[PDB]
Amino acid sequence: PPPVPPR
Amino acid sequence: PPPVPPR
Amino acid sequence: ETKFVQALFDFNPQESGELAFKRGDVITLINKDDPNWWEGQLNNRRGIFPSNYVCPYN
Amino acid sequence: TKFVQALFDFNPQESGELAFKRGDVITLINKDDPNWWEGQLNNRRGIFPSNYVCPYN
Repeated sequence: PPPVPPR
Repeated sequence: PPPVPPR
Repeated sequence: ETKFVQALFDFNPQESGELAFKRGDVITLINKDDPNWWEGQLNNRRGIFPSNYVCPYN
Repeated sequence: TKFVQALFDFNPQESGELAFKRGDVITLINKDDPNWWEGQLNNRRGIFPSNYVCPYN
Protein backbone atom coordinates (compact mmCIF):
# COMPACT_ATOMS: atom_id res chain seq x y z
CA PRO A 1 0.00 0.00 0.00
CA PRO A 2 1.23 3.52 -0.84
CA PRO A 3 2.17 6.05 1.86
CA VAL A 4 -0.74 7.89 3.37
CA PRO A 5 -1.04 11.48 1.98
CA PRO A 6 0.20 14.50 4.03
CA ARG A 7 -2.00 14.06 7.10
CA PRO B 1 -14.04 -9.97 -9.27
CA PRO B 2 -16.78 -8.80 -11.63
CA PRO B 3 -17.94 -11.10 -14.38
CA VAL B 4 -15.75 -10.73 -17.46
CA PRO B 5 -17.54 -8.89 -20.30
CA PRO B 6 -18.88 -10.64 -23.40
CA ARG B 7 -15.92 -11.18 -25.76
CA GLU C 1 -25.98 10.81 -8.38
CA THR C 2 -24.44 8.89 -5.48
CA LYS C 3 -20.82 8.07 -6.27
CA PHE C 4 -18.93 5.17 -4.67
CA VAL C 5 -15.20 4.50 -4.46
CA GLN C 6 -13.69 1.08 -3.97
CA ALA C 7 -10.83 0.22 -1.62
CA LEU C 8 -7.55 -0.85 -3.23
CA PHE C 9 -5.83 -1.68 0.09
CA ASP C 10 -6.58 -1.98 3.82
CA PHE C 11 -6.51 1.32 5.67
CA ASN C 12 -5.87 1.40 9.44
CA PRO C 13 -6.51 4.89 10.90
CA GLN C 14 -3.60 6.53 12.68
CA GLU C 15 -5.74 9.36 14.06
CA SER C 16 -9.30 10.04 15.06
CA GLY C 17 -11.79 11.12 12.42
CA GLU C 18 -10.32 8.67 9.88
CA LEU C 19 -12.34 5.90 8.20
CA ALA C 20 -11.11 2.35 8.58
CA PHE C 21 -11.69 -0.08 5.67
CA LYS C 22 -10.55 -3.34 4.05
CA ARG C 23 -9.56 -3.91 0.41
CA GLY C 24 -12.77 -4.57 -1.41
CA ASP C 25 -14.91 -2.21 0.61
CA VAL C 26 -17.21 0.08 -1.29
CA ILE C 27 -17.33 3.50 0.30
CA THR C 28 -19.96 6.11 -0.29
CA LEU C 29 -18.23 9.38 -1.09
CA ILE C 30 -19.49 12.33 0.91
CA ASN C 31 -16.93 14.79 -0.50
CA LYS C 32 -13.43 15.52 -1.89
CA ASP C 33 -12.87 18.77 -0.01
CA ASP C 34 -9.22 17.82 0.28
CA PRO C 35 -7.54 16.29 -2.80
CA ASN C 36 -5.75 13.81 -0.53
CA TRP C 37 -8.36 13.09 2.10
CA TRP C 38 -11.83 12.26 1.03
CA GLU C 39 -14.72 11.96 3.43
CA GLY C 40 -17.06 8.99 3.26
CA GLN C 41 -19.37 6.48 4.82
CA LEU C 42 -19.02 2.73 5.27
CA ASN C 43 -22.30 1.44 6.76
CA ASN C 44 -22.61 3.28 10.11
CA ARG C 45 -19.08 4.65 10.32
CA ARG C 46 -17.98 7.91 8.75
CA GLY C 47 -14.60 9.60 8.35
CA ILE C 48 -11.85 10.75 6.01
CA PHE C 49 -9.57 8.39 4.11
CA PRO C 50 -6.64 8.75 1.71
CA SER C 51 -7.71 9.26 -1.93
CA ASN C 52 -4.78 7.10 -3.14
CA TYR C 53 -6.22 4.03 -1.44
CA VAL C 54 -9.34 3.94 -3.58
CA CYS C 55 -10.51 3.88 -7.23
CA PRO C 56 -13.95 4.95 -8.62
CA TYR C 57 -16.60 2.25 -8.40
CA ASN C 58 -20.06 3.79 -8.81
CA THR D 1 1.58 7.25 -21.72
CA LYS D 2 -1.19 5.95 -19.45
CA PHE D 3 -1.26 3.14 -16.93
CA VAL D 4 -3.97 1.22 -15.06
CA GLN D 5 -3.61 -1.03 -12.07
CA ALA D 6 -5.39 -4.34 -11.84
CA LEU D 7 -7.98 -4.49 -9.10
CA PHE D 8 -8.13 -8.30 -9.50
CA ASP D 9 -6.20 -11.09 -11.21
CA PHE D 10 -7.44 -11.81 -14.71
CA ASN D 11 -7.12 -15.29 -16.16
CA PRO D 12 -7.35 -15.36 -19.99
CA GLN D 13 -10.02 -17.62 -21.49
CA GLU D 14 -8.98 -17.07 -25.10
CA SER D 15 -5.74 -16.38 -26.91
CA GLY D 16 -4.89 -12.72 -27.16
CA GLU D 17 -6.09 -11.94 -23.66
CA LEU D 18 -3.51 -10.42 -21.32
CA ALA D 19 -3.02 -12.28 -18.06
CA PHE D 20 -2.36 -10.22 -14.89
CA LYS D 21 -2.54 -10.24 -11.09
CA ARG D 22 -4.03 -7.84 -8.64
CA GLY D 23 -1.76 -4.83 -8.40
CA ASP D 24 0.09 -5.30 -11.72
CA VAL D 25 0.57 -1.98 -13.50
CA ILE D 26 -0.48 -2.36 -17.19
CA THR D 27 0.51 0.12 -19.88
CA LEU D 28 -2.45 1.29 -21.94
CA ILE D 29 -2.06 0.86 -25.69
CA ASN D 30 -5.74 1.31 -26.63
CA LYS D 31 -9.02 1.85 -24.86
CA ASP D 32 -11.39 2.48 -27.71
CA ASP D 33 -13.69 -0.36 -26.77
CA PRO D 34 -15.39 0.43 -23.46
CA ASN D 35 -15.23 -3.25 -22.54
CA TRP D 36 -11.97 -4.58 -23.86
CA TRP D 37 -8.83 -2.54 -23.52
CA GLU D 38 -5.46 -3.32 -25.01
CA GLY D 39 -2.32 -3.13 -22.91
CA GLN D 40 1.29 -4.11 -22.37
CA LEU D 41 2.71 -5.84 -19.29
CA ASN D 42 6.47 -6.27 -19.78
CA ASN D 43 6.76 -8.31 -23.00
CA ARG D 44 3.22 -9.61 -22.94
CA ARG D 45 0.51 -7.78 -24.83
CA GLY D 46 -3.22 -8.29 -25.20
CA ILE D 47 -6.77 -7.25 -24.39
CA PHE D 48 -8.45 -7.30 -21.02
CA PRO D 49 -11.67 -6.25 -19.28
CA SER D 50 -11.75 -2.56 -18.37
CA ASN D 51 -13.83 -3.29 -15.25
CA TYR D 52 -10.76 -5.09 -13.90
CA VAL D 53 -8.52 -2.05 -13.67
CA CYS D 54 -8.50 1.60 -12.70
CA PRO D 55 -6.24 4.62 -13.44
CA TYR D 56 -2.80 4.29 -12.04
CA ASN D 57 -2.45 8.08 -12.41
